Amino acid sequence: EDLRLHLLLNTSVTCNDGSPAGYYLKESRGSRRWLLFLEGGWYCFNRENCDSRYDTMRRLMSSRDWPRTRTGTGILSSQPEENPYWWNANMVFIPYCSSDVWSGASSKSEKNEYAFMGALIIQEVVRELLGRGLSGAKVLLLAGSAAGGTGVLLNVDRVAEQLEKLGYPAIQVRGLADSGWFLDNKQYRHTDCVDTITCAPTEAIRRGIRYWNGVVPERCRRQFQEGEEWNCFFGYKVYPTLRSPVFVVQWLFDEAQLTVDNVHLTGQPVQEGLRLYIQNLGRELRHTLKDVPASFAPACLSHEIIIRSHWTDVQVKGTSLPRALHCWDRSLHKGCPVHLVDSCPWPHCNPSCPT
Amino acid sequence: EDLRLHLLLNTSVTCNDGSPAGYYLKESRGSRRWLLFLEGGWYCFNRENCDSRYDTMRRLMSSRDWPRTRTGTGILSSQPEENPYWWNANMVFIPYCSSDVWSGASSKSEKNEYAFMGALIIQEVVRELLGRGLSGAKVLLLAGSAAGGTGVLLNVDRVAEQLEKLGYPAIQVRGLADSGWFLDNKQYRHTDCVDTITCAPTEAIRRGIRYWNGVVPERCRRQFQEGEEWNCFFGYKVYPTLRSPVFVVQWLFDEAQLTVDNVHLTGQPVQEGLRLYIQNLGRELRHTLKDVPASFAPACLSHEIIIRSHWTDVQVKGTSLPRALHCWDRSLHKGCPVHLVDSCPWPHCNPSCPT
Ligand SMILES: *[C@@H]1O[C@H](CO)[C@@H](O)[C@H](O)[C@H]1NC(C)=O
Ligand SMILES: *[C@@H]1O[C@H](CO)[C@@H](O)[C@H](O)[C@H]1NC(C)=O
Ligand SMILES: [Cl-]
Ligand SMILES: [Cl-]
Ligand SMILES: [Cl-]
Ligand SMILES: [Cl-]
Ligand code: NA
Ligand code: NA
Ligand code: NA
Ligand code: NA
Repeated sequence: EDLRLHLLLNTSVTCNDGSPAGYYLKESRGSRRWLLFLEGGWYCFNRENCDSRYDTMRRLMSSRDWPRTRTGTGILSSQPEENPYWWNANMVFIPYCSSDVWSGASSKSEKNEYAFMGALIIQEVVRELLGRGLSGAKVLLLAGSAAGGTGVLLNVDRVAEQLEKLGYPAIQVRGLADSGWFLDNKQYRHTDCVDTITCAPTEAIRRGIRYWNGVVPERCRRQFQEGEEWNCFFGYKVYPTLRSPVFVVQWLFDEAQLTVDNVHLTGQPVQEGLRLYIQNLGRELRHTLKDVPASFAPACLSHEIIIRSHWTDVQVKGTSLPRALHCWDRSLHKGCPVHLVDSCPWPHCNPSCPT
Repeated sequence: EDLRLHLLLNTSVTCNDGSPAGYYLKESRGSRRWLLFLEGGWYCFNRENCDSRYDTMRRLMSSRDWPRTRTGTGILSSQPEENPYWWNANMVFIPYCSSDVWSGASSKSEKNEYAFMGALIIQEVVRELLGRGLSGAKVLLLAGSAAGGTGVLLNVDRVAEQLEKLGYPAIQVRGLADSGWFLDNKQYRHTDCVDTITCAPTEAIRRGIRYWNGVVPERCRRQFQEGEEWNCFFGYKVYPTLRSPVFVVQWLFDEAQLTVDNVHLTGQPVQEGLRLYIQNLGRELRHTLKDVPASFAPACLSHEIIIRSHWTDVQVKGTSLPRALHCWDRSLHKGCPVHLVDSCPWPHCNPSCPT
């Protein structure tokens, strides 16, 4: 009933500490649909901060204590009531143990404590799954939440290419990026960049990319000058050059965006300046989605949705996320919308927001 | 949420008493799948017996008191937990008001009290649905239980032809016949044919066909001599010449078959002769399904299944009916069986039978 853990067979490809990376799998032999989900969980952008992460959030840097099984939730649930359209898919959860926003593509240097291999983890999972049924797939949906969402944007075209090169051109590779669409904006009030809470988005990725030896998609890399590849971690910059179809799910007021912007909305009264900052951030997010054909962007203050059990409950313009996703799937193959962006100005202006 | 009643616009096509026939409809604009379900409810084969039926089961002869709405159940449910694969289909329930096993194709004669138009009801429903979305369909599944099941066998190729003639050759017409697969066998002990309870199966249909002016499929009609069209109401005789794919669901020990065979199994001890009769009936039913590629035939004493809420619960050889149906749908488009026939000798030898 649960997804079962498999540790990768390729010993070169590891979590930060060198323990084997892996994936959880629940096979569904009556379906040709595969859902490959990339876990989120922030990042670390220097050795001091990765050392702290290792001490406090070891599961995000090591496979040593991963459980043998995981129950799928939300889009990974095999229960029809929880996942009405896609419950019968082949379900894969790839734990995030690379701290690199799934962008690392090099073996560890002798001058590093940690290895940053997230892009290679994805590649190796895909290769091992080919011997487990993925060879027969019709659709491979690379999905992800938060850092995993950004990971989808960074890896979907790599995966697409990989399957073609390996001899499986009929598998349709698509992406689903949830809560991974950020603005490289100015903080409301500044804090010096010392950790992931205090570091403005541009600065965090400029530092991170270098530390991780992170790679970005080739089609986006071209658009920016040498040393300016950090741009490609920002959805509105990377999205227009993608080859693969990607559906974008994004809360207009994402809690992680607010955190790195040094805004904390807790149900307190706010001053006009903060009001304006927050309203403008929602407008800016809307602006970036105007030409994204397949999107779901409710006016709520939240973070992540697709593996949450109550992902069926939020609606935009009268339509749920699972339905919008189904409509998109059909469009890629009347009364079935795929572009669903709220336009009201403040979080919870949509009555269906999670509470 | 419910299916809503529509009375047919074609005034020539009526229930037994001349009231308008009709259909219940729940549209699902995000699906190209249509389920058209034919209700069962025995038959009447002369005026005396139809008069009694009118007095005691008027709903089966008249639309006068039909409710404005009906909740879909089983395969007609829009609830994922109840109908895991096909909950999102366009749902149509066609009430049985013709008492003719859906075989009547003539206007009423002035020498009759009742009109027998069941084949024409189906045709007229299909024509009216074309203006309601069916024009866009990918799959039209003509399904039915008991008399409706036999109705599927009698009408599926007519429907197929009809859609082609009307200019919609891309719609894939298929059938699902539940509890409509009977043997034209000898009664265990004889009773004179005076009503539907006492009349042996051959005699019932020989009488009925004539009374109804019933029509049978052309491909089967050819196989039998003039006046021997009654043969075509028996699945094992009509099935081999069908053009359309038909999935057959049949309890090995169908309660209606036993009734017309003058057997009543109620959990009492039975004599060896009755034991042998019942065992042979199961063997015979098995024999008739050996070359039916898509079938689900559990060793249970029951009648009907596909619109029952607990249709998900019975299993044969480890597989449920909704799954077998999904596997068949995929086959028509490994680890996905479609031919599922029990081989044990007595009802309830399958532990999953309904209780
Ligand atoms: C092992 O992983 C590395 C990096 O992803 C890759 O280049 C190599 O092809 C893999 N080896 C095998 C045998 O799959
Ligand atoms: C009315 O129904 C009759 C019998 O089914 C049929 O022959 C005729 O074509 C129908 N008329 C219309 C206008 O659909
Ligand atoms: Cl299945
Ligand atoms: Cl390091
Ligand atoms: Cl839909
Ligand atoms: Cl009559
Ligand atoms: Na902050
Ligand atoms: Na709006
Ligand atoms: Na009887
Ligand atoms: Na068996």
